[PDB]
Amino acid sequence: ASLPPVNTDIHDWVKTKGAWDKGYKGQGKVVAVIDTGIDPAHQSMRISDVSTAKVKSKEDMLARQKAAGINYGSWINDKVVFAHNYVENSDNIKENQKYESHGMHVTGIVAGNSKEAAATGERFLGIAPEAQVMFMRVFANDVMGSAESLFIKAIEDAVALGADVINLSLGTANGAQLSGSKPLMEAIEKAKKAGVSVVVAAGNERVYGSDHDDPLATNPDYGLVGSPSTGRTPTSVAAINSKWVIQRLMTVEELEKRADLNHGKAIYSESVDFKNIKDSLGYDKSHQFAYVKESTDAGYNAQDVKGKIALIERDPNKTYDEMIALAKKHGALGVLIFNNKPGQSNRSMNGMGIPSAFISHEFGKAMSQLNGNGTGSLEFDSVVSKAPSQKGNEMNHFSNWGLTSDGYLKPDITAPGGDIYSTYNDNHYGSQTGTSMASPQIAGASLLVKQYLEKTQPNLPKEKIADIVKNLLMSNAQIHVNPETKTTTSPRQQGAGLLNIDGAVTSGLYVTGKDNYGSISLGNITDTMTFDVTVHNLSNKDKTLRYDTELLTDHVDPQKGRFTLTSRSLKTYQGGEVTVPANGKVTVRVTMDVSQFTKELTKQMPNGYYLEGFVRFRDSQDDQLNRVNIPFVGFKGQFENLAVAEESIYRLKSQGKTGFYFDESGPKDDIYVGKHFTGLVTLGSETNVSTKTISDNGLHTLGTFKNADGKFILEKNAQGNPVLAISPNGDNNQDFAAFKGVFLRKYQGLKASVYHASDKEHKNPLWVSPESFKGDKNFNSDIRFAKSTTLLGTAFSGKSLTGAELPDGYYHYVVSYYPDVVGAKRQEMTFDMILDRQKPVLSQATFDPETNRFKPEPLKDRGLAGVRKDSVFYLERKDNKPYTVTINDSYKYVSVEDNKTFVERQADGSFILPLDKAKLGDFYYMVEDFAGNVAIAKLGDHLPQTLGKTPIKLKLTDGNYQTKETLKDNLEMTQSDTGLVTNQAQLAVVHRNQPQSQLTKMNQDFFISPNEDGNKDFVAFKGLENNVYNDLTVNVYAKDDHQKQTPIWSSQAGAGASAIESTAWYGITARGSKVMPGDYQYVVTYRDEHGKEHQKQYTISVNDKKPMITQGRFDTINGVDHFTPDKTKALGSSGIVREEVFYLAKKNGRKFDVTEGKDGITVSDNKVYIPKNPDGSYTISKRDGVTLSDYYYLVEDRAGNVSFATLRDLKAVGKDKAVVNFGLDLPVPEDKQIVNFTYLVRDADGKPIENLEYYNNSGNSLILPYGKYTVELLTYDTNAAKLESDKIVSFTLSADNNFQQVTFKMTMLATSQITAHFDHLLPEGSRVSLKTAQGQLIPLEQSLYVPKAYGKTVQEGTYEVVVSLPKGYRIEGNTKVNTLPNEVHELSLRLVKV
Ligand SMILES: [Ca+2]
Ligand SMILES: [Ca+2]
Ligand SMILES: [Ca+2]
Ligand SMILES: [Ca+2]
Ligand SMILES: [Ca+2]
Ligand SMILES: [Ca+2]
Ligand SMILES: [Ca+2]
Ligand SMILES: [Ca+2]
Ligand SMILES: [Ca+2]
Ligand SMILES: [Ca+2]
Ligand SMILES: [Cl-]
Ligand SMILES: [Mg+2]
Repeated sequence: ASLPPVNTDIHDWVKTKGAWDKGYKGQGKVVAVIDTGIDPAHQSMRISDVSTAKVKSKEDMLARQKAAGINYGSWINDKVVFAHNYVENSDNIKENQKYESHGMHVTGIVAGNSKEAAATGERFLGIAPEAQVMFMRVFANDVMGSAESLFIKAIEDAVALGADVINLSLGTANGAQLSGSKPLMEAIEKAKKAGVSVVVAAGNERVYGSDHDDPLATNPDYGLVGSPSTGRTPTSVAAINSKWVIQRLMTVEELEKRADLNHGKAIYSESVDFKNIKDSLGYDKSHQFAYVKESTDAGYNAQDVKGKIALIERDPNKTYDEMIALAKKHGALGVLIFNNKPGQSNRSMNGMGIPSAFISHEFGKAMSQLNGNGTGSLEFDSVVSKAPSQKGNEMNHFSNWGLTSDGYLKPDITAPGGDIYSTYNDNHYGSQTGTSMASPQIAGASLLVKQYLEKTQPNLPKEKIADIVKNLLMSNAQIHVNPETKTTTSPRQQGAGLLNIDGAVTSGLYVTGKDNYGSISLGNITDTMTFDVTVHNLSNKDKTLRYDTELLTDHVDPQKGRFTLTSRSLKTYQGGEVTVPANGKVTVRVTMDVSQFTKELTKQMPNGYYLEGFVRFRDSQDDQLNRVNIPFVGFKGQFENLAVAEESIYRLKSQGKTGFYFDESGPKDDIYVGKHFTGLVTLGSETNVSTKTISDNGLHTLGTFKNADGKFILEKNAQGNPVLAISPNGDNNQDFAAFKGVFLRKYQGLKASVYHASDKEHKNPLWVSPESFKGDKNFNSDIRFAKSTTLLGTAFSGKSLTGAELPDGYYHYVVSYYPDVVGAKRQEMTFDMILDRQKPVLSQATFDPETNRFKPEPLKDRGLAGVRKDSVFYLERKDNKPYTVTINDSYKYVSVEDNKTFVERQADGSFILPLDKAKLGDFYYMVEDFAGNVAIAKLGDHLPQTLGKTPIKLKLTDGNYQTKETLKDNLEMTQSDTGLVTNQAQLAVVHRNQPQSQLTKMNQDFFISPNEDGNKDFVAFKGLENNVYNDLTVNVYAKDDHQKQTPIWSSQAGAGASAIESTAWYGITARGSKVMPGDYQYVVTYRDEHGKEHQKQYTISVNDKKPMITQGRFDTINGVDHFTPDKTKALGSSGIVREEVFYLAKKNGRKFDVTEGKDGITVSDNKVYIPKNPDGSYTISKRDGVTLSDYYYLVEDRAGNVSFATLRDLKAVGKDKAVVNFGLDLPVPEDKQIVNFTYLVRDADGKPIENLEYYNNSGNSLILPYGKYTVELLTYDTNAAKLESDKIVSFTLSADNNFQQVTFKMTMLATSQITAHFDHLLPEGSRVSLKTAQGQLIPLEQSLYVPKAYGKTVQEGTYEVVVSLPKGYRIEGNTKVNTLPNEVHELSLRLVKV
């Protein structure tokens, strides 16, 4: 034919045609695209001449599938020769959106091959139009736990069926190169060895803080490159913006003759919120407009109010809505805001509170339309046009940057990802932006460089080939120059440069540093950079090249102290010439003294800076052919040791500074707990004098207190300092303190320790958090990404490693951690901390009867916290009672507080009491310390009845209004009883208040469920009332410890047979960790009056699993619904001991109710019970106001675990239907568990079941007809847990077994870090390994940034550092370590010679 022309907007730039014209189009290669969707009907989806393809027919395929075990997924046509949906286990591979399919677009880019024209009039091709496509539909739901296993099957399938390259969009911000998820890394190594190029988008988060503000110059570790592409084997791809852009434009023909404005044709950007221009003004219809100066009202009133689309420049003060709305007010019809900054890329507003005028941003100050001076006409194109782009040849804003988390240079290379036009569904095309557009450009190009290498170097093995495909692509790339600043683009942003395909299949040169890689990561840099660059020549003629090295660093806006993410050029240090043998290599030695720049740069980057850049090679004769180059980066400083956390908001405020994400709005020194800072947090709860407080107040920043307005304020003591103090007394007011961090770098090994503050060197921990934590920097790339993280696992509560109470005193609470670089130093951060459990001093005061002046003694605390506030209040009666009860009808919540009203405090320290407003003696005086201890005297308590007189001295004592609740006792012990006691409470069903609990005897069913639900949470011992129990100890022993010799929890000193709490075991170790389900020996020992030793032994069982309610039966009897639950079994620890049917009656409009008992207020569900009939049915009756979803069935096991279901939910099961439920069986507490996993159920022929119905609102419980089935575990968090039982389980539903329980038994995974640190660098030829318990070797390799150190992350276990060592050498030091979970273990080892 005479075919439409090809769009070379991208090919001209990346120089594709230099490869096409040498016969490299992808013919007989295959790209495996792992991604979201694909339409293989698309006209683009085409091969020319199947005869030359890798796979020549639908049968060549079924011949490849069975060949390697793939029993699933079809061949579709000559182009898309394999496709399987790995999420469903489906062959539904096409997405259904607005034709907008991501994976469609990606495939268009790598291998589109259309003959037809898109809407421009051109036809579009990929980099490899003649390559074949296998598509793996693979994508992630949170609901899975980990989609990784799916990606690995797609990778392994792709390899097996014979791909040449794989294209992944997959990414996890702040990847490491050496420690990504190992199952996925190894899958990738496996493709490399099969000669597969693994090409991965680098991510779209850009850099730390990117949704907030540019990064502080004290924080150079701002990189965020993706978790798989950051690995050494993949090719990791950054994105540049296309120079040409295909969009609907706007045209004023009255500006046709301005050729620098694309002939009167503008790029307009409406806000992502609204986008109302097409639907409100309509394409292809012409409208008036009128320049408005000044978006006030003045500006010629409203000339642009008749029909004119209003045209206004941006007022950087007035907001986008103060503008659109003010225009719509004057009659707008729709407004254009044209940019105030000249030459700038159309700011993105979003901004849509009060739009409704149909608005857009017109390109720049440029495109100020001033024809006939304000008046003009304009229309909106309905078809897309080619336009110069307002941001072409710029790095795309969001391409990931920086180094990998562990210090390596990535990404590797750049390609066009901004505004790329490619294929959508249903013969549509569209344009779309991101680093995963750039990635298929490079996937395509490595198709072609592979074709080449295969023709031109046929003696290259599978294993070596993908690594050379990469090294050519990089080394031949065009080093990009930032156009706004005229400086080389950072290699941390652009990699080895912009893609140059021709260069790569033409020059036959590539470059390599010492590490045999197309880029160079030097580690730390010290006043002298020396390194070895190596050029390689695949030609059999030869090349002579002249070279020179440009050295860069990061520019810093000195007004702001923030990186600008642009590079400044230091010095193009000069090189030389060298000649590169045919089929050989030559090595040159670059050397630069940078001593010169240290002072100027250390001044603006006090924690160090990057020294990076390129080494350029040109042909010595003609400097435009044989252009190749290598990137490098080092760190002037100690990259491994950069601060991991931002400094504490305390220290920063104290030195006039602020947090990177800290919102300083509000009253001076407000630290509301929802802001973002490093700090400590604690729980508060109010003190009430007229009723028992029934709920706490939530977390607040420790050291802050509500001021009059209820904002929480960092108060200072007399010396002008905040006070970090907790009062671990049981009252839930500041009883604990926990670390909250704003993390700057990825952290690992994080724990909390408490030392006595006179233990200055932190050598004797008194308490350590039971676990250790690890996590990500708070990079905040958009709203979904936390600006701070709270680690409640670091809660300290004044108990020690033993559970003993640590005395009131002055301690250091030390949070320690490590960055993710081997060899780094442990970073501590210290909080001075008071343990004070003592209320302030209530002495006496001077009341004078006619000045009405109450003045108390000056304020004195007991303990170190210090008095913080002085108060007087009375209880204003209201609805006749001194407190108000408040029922949050929507959250089903009740709260109660005093009607406290406060008397102002005159500056001299006293109070003028309003006795018009209540009696003296109904006023309370209150003194609070900084730890939360609260003293309150009711001053009437010590009033003389001689009221009116002359000034009297009044005695004040505390009323113990702030105390810890205590549990209702009521119990009388006979000698019959065991001695054991536990607690009893019902489970709320509607209200979310804490149900009333009270003590109960325990003379059977020795089983507890430590879940803090009120019911059987502990085992305490209570003695006969007149018996004596001297020296009373409880110890708990594991079942292994049959000699009862090493306790795992013991009563603290001073426990007594009648203080129950002192004796209560809550299934917890001495450290306060929940014990595992199992049996334990609870041993009570005491001496009586006579000194005879007594011991009472009991076997307690711990188990907190909720019971599983099965669907029962329903029958109609005398016209009334009858419910018959299935027979519960009673076989111990889980057997049912309580069975209820009830319903909730509405009263006062709701289903719960408040009752004002003698102590205080209590909340209950309006429960009404249904007698069990003698046939085991319950009669579910008529009852005005009550529907079947108001009737419940409830069960309790011997442990006190409770479950319930509405009868509506149980009745949704047909009478012929059965129910199967799937779950995981982990040997840990319910709060320590995965719940996330997906599964496939197949019917008796192997067909996936369709049209799912769920049982009792659980997506792990299905309603199915009777039959044979199988279930297969699809996904689960494989970093957290290992499957142990069968992955496929067969089961049969039937009217007898109409409820099946299928569980996948699992074990749980725990890692540790090990670092071996040496004295002096080890001699050449030494090898370091970890030797495992079974005798195997785990090789370690030198740390880049810390070369005396070798480390790895391992499975929790016992290891020994073995070292191989030549000549006469020896290692001394402890080489053995028993790792702990999430811990970091350092072995300092010593190298010795003679
Ligand atoms: Ca196409
Ligand atoms: Ca408080
Ligand atoms: Ca307290
Ligand atoms: Ca070390
Ligand atoms: Ca105190
Ligand atoms: Ca107060
Ligand atoms: Ca319980
Ligand atoms: Ca289906
Ligand atoms: Ca160092
Ligand atoms: Ca463990
Ligand atoms: Cl922004
Ligand atoms: Mg912005």
